[PDB]
Amino acid sequence: YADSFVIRGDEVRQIAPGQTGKIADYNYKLPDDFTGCVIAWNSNNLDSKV
Amino acid sequence: SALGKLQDVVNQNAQALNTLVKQLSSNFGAISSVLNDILSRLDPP
Repeated sequence: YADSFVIRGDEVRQIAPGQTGKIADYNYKLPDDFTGCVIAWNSNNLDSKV
Repeated sequence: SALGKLQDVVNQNAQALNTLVKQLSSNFGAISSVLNDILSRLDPP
């Protein structure tokens, strides 16, 4: 399965098994025996607009 | 009005059963030895 979304820059540390915070609490929660991989890259020029 | 053999038997057993119960208040290198306080002061992982 591939899940996709957009978050802040310093919220990428809550996408991991066993974390807390406004993102992992109630936006997107990863089980505690996760198996896959997590990939993330900056996208300032595409998503941020004056 | 002697019976130390039987007595010995009886005792050897009560003293070995007392140690098993006393071994429940030891952390063995955890924070505490009571399964709730460890459980209501940390999160599962």
